[PDB]
Amino acid sequence: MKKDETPFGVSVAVGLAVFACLFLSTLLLVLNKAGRRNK
Amino acid sequence: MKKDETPFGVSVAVGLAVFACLFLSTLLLVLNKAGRRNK
Repeated sequence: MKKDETPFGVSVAVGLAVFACLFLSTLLLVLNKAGRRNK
Repeated sequence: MKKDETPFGVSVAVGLAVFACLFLSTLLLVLNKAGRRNK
């Protein structure tokens, strides 16, 4: 429940986070909309 | 051809990577097919 939190690869955490953030945003909208949009 | 390679957030890089990996796998699959499935 309680642990440290030191800096480790900023550029890495930034990029990776952004990517993961999009993945969660896409799936979230997919379910909410419950309907894929065609061309 | 020659670059550094020091440790930086292992548990973080591992988890984040996995997440991003799945995101790319999903987009690649849907795009690869390039065709929506009807009822």
